[PDB]
Amino acid sequence: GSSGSSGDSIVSAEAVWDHVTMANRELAFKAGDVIKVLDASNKDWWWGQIDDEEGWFPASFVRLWVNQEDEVEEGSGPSSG
Repeated sequence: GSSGSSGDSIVSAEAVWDHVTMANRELAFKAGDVIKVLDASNKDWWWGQIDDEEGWFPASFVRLWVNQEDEVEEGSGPSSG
C-alpha cells in the first residue's frame, strides 16, 4: 500500500541571489521569487514549488521568512570625487 504523514508546517524562503543553472531540471529563479518548500529531508537540499515552475532549489542561497537570526551587513561607498 501507501500511507504516511508528518508535521504540518509550510516554510517559505526568498531567493537572496540569482541562482542560474545550465540545466532545466534545477529550479531557476531571480532574487525575489518566492518558492514554497514542500519537503526538507536533506540538510541543505529541499524541494521547491513555484506557481508555474517546479524543482529543487538550494537552501544556502535563500533567506527563510520565519528565521530567528539577525545579520549585520549592508555595504556602502558608491564613489567619491
